[PDB]
Amino acid sequence: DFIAEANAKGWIMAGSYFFDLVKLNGSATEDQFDTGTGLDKSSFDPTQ
Amino acid sequence: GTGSQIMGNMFGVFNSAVLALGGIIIMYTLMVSTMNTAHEGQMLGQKWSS
Repeated sequence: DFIAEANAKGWIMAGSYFFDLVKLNGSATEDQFDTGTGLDKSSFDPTQ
Repeated sequence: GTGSQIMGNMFGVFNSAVLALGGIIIMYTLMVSTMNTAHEGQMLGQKWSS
């Protein structure tokens, strides 16, 4: 989608699309477990 | 090879650009050649054959 906006912008900002171009050029030249559940924030103390 | 054809397209567009520019230079040198030919009176210069 950035191509049309780049056309609207011109050339004095071309490099701002650099990595975008990269992740396009790759596309032409080329289970998970939970995290942050917060049971670590729990606490147990026997001395109480 | 089999790499991305970005070179092919960019060389084509830049090639066509320089054809347009260079051709404009050929019109320029063409009027130069013609006015030299008119001034001298002989065909297309005297240093090179026609």
